[PDB]
Amino acid sequence: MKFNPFVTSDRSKNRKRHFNAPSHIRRKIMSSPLSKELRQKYNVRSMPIRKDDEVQVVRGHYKGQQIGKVVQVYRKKYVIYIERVQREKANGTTVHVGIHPSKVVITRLKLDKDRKKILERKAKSRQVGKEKGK
Amino acid sequence: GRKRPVPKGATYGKPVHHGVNQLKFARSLQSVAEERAGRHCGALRVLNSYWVGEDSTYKFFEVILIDPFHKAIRRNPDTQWITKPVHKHREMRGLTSAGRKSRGLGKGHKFHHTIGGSRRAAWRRRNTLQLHRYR
Amino acid sequence: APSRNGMVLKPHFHKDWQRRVATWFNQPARKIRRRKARQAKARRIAPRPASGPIRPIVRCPTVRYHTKVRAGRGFSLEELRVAGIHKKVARTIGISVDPRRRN
Amino acid sequence: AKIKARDLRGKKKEELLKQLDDLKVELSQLRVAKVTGGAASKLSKIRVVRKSIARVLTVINQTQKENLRKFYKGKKYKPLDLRPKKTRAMRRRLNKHEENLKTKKQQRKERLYPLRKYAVKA
Amino acid sequence: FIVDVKANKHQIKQAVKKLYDIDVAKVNTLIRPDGEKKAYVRLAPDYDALDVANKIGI
Amino acid sequence: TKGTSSFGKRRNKTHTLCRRCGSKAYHLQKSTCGKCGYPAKRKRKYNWSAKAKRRNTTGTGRMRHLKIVYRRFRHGFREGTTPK
Amino acid sequence: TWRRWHRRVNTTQKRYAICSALAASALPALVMSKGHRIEEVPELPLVVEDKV
Amino acid sequence: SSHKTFRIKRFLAKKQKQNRPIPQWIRMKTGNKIRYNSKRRHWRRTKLGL
RNA sequence: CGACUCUUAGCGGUGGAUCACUCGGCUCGUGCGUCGAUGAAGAACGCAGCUAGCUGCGAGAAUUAAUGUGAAUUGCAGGACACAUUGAUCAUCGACACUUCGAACGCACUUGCGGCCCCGGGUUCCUCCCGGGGCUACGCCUGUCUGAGCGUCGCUU
RNA sequence: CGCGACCUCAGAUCAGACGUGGCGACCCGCUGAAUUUAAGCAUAUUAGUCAGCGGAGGAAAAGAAACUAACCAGGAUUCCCUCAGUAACGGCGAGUGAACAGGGAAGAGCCCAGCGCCGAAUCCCCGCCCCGCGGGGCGCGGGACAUGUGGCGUACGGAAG
RNA sequence: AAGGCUAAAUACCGGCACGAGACCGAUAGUCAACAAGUACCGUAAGGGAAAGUUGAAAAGAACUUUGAAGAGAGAGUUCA
RNA sequence: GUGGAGCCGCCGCAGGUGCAGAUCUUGGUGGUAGUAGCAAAUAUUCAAACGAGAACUUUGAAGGCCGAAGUGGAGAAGGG
Ligand SMILES: [Mg+2]
Ligand SMILES: [Mg+2]
Ligand SMILES: [Mg+2]
Ligand SMILES: [Mg+2]
Ligand SMILES: [Mg+2]
Ligand SMILES: [Mg+2]
Ligand SMILES: [Mg+2]
Ligand SMILES: [Zn+2]
Repeated sequence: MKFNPFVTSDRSKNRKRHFNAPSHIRRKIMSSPLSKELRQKYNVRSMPIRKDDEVQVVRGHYKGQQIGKVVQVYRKKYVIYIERVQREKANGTTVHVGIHPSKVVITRLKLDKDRKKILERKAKSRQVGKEKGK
Repeated sequence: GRKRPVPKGATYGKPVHHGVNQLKFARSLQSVAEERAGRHCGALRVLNSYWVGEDSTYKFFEVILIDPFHKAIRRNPDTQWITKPVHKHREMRGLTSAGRKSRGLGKGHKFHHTIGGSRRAAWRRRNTLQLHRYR
Repeated sequence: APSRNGMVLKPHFHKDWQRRVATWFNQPARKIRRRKARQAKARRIAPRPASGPIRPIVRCPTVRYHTKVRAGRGFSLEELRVAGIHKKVARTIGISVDPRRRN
Repeated sequence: AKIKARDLRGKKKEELLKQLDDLKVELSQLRVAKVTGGAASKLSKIRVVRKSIARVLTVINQTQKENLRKFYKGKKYKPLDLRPKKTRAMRRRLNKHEENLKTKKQQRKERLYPLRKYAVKA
Repeated sequence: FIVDVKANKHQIKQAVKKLYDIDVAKVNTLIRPDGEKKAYVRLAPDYDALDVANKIGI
Repeated sequence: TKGTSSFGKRRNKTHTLCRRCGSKAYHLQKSTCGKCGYPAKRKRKYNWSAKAKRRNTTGTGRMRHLKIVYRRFRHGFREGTTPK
Repeated sequence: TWRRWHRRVNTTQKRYAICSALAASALPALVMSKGHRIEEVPELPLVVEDKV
Repeated sequence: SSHKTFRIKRFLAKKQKQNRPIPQWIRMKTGNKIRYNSKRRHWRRTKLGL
């Protein structure tokens, strides 16, 4: 239950802060869980999705053990595009159908200098949660 | 006194408001005299004034004024009260001893028509409907 | 406009009374505000006591009330003079002084 | 060929203006390329040089106003755009010194009769 | 050319002379009703227009 | 002759646009504006129409400078720059 | 907005209703006929010790 | 008029530049709902009034 | 027989009611309570690669610098992916910049007309010769400089 | 006739400052109707409210008694609950209508002119410096203000020697 | 008495930020859920609207055919 | 049967609580009705070309009108 009297609990103001979101908040809210192999090696739960993560889809019409990299992350439409899941048009041109990153599981991160520093900070802040149990 | 500035003495109301020519302007003349002295010099702050002659037509008052930004005024902490920005234009609000005589305030049984704050601050409190929450 | 046996009434609603209405919806919101004006004053001061200085024994005026004892404003000079303490040192002891009171 | 402002600060005044006039020359001949048939590539270049031309003008003005504020530092009567803005009413408050002035009648009232701390049980 | 609307003909006549390194005979301005000032810069007969236009692109 | 033929002579204008509010109310003969009273120093506004305040009060334009004043308020009007 | 939103109840009726609200939470019929499935529970004024 | 001052004709140039249809590439944008310029002024029907 | 008219029902049309949704109100409440000559509020104009509006901006014009963030923006193109350079974007915003009218301020408001001072070149310039820069409103305070008076008076002739 | 002082006044694009306009919910100073009610209407009521005009501020105004009281007396202002729809006003018709005790919220007090006293013991401005950051000074030497009275101790609860 | 300052408790339907509700649900609620003080009207002061909804995702109906085209008849997308 | 995401019973509570009328408000649609009417200032006709298509476009010829206070040739105001 919410106790902080400075953060909302109404329906209409939480939606309005969702669809009018700034694009740096919008990478935070488009996060996806790591795979069960990979969340044990990094002891971190979920990550904001970027451009060349290997990834597979866990619910929807296109799902099931189809590791294949993302290629384009629309923040404005809250949608990643993955290189394999597509759709033929009536014209015959093939287009990417778009799926939301909550319905999607990272199977290989793309590490750079920053994705070390994001994982290490998200992992270090969990041992203090373990140290509280005294 | 003031003549009621109305065309040809026609006030167009009930007969208790035909008062063209016996009207008396409830603020004093010295308060008028300080008011058009501190109006010309809006950079000056006005303290009070006194009487220096009257003829039959004119009445003459010496109005004393204070420059808030001179360093003989902005130092000397017994003078620093007037250079504090609530005292901007004291006579257009009626705050000096010439002008505060016209508000009718003071302690007493003779002056509790203004027994909260000012004259209309009494009237607003006497004429508000103070309905509570559990009533 | 009147009727059978009832009261003859003078409601004073012949004046524009909906503009000057005061509704007390903030009155719990201010009772929890001036509690905080006391608590964050009491710890603000010292071990000096809350609710200010010490007040005198004062008997009320006006025959209806002259049989009782009330807390007054200040002790005053005559009573401060006999007790031995100075008239301007008394208000940093914690003793309020009312110089216009007579004994 | 990118222009970064953290690179430009190590340059001299004679070198910025020669490099400012340069970017005004490419920007003029791309406006010729817009009014003719033009080229797809050329039109795009038009925005990345006019924001590049504001990086040069910013470093000129920031290495002038803060070159000139170190001239008047420690002087009476320094100019109006070098005085702090803060709001109109802030400039007419007294100051952190003259609001501390206490009259000598009220200084000896303080040192003779200070406020004591006390407590009331015993 | 099309010239910024605060520019008179003495300002134009030095501005084509210093950018394009050419002599200007006379200038005739015009406010064309899209709102921008059009200038008809005539050259001195020493110069030519059909090749000065070539070195500025068109 | 009272109506549509007397609408034929409507040919010369009374009001042109004001230099201060852009209104087509700067009267040409009287040389004052209808909405703002241009050559007068104070703005022409009246309590007997709360809409005509609402058309032109503060907050209805760009607020080129009060956006910045209302923004610098919530940090106490800083002057010196950031640390790196 | 000056509708009388709020109501007074004099406090011996507040305490009258709060003795009648506690005394019916000891009768098993009234507390089960309000729907609380209290079949398997032991003794109806349930008291666990103060260690809880 | 053919006798117009500079503040008249830079007012008329502003009214003339803004009387133009929407470009066709905005109807394809994400989340618009403008589909024709509704503020269109025609020189016979609606007049500026100076 | 057919047509016409009428009453019911199906099906199609006209119309946008009902229902379900809601980035909008409205009410109450809490916290702060900040404009302007250092040019406010407002107005006008302009600014995007393709852009009329709303929005955002001011010739540094759909944004500059900085800090935070750390790979997008997206209707289509285009371009730098460089990030153990400086790093896309977005938020913050403390540095810089901020055309014209407006208290509006050289004078007028007709982009009309000046006046001094200095600068770069032309008569190497006074006596009205191009561009640029600075200055020039009213009230009023303290001080300065200049000086009016058969005002009061001194020392004189 | 000249020169010097001082008083009254001028001028300046003088050196350095200031005022203007906006917003106006609340607040302060004035100005101010009528519809309406009285089953008509003039005094009255609406109402010292609407409109008009001027000044502010984060609050404003008020405020340390030329008070309330009439007894065993209270002790600046402001706000609340009462007093009270009461004393009183009024074609005594319609209507209008405060306060003091009392209970609370909050609580805080002070300063000058004058009367005398101290050789004006005082302030502003400029100049170079002690020595400084983010600039303000007590220290130094000049120009003014000022005796037609700056500064100190003092305020009615008394004060001074 | 005819001179002066002074905090707190108090007022706030304007402002900047916030939280909520036995409220209203596109003829309602602000005039205004949207390019609303907007189009438009009046010489001017002033007046001042209409207007929410594809789908989960544009996957917005390629191609054939009749017709000069609108408009069809097939085919196709979609759970529809 | 359509429709495609919420809703209802009982015990108490609370209202912006139920329409046929108000020359009611806003929106929609009929009969009248393929009806009144598309009649001020004398007037058109032949061929051709372009075209999917011509009483109306262009051109050629014929017939006519304005008839120099014009149905001609230029402007102010206004329009933009
Ligand atoms: Mg809400
Ligand atoms: Mg009751
Ligand atoms: Mg509808
Ligand atoms: Mg930047
Ligand atoms: Mg100049
Ligand atoms: Mg003037
Ligand atoms: Mg303020
Ligand atoms: Zn105007």
